[PDB]
Amino acid sequence: MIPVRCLSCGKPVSAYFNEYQRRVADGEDPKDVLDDLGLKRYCCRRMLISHVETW
Ligand SMILES: [Zn+2]
Repeated sequence: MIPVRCLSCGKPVSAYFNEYQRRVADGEDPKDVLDDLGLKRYCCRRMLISHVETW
């Protein structure tokens, strides 16, 4: 997960980032993944679901 910025808000998103990747890959609703990812506060998601530079 990117430092400084908000990509967790308390809970790690890296381990979950795999879910987003797998889902978004096949074509699954990422926002739904966000629910699974477990990223408190949308302040992170809003940046993730859009950017979330997984590369
Ligand atoms: Zn946050």
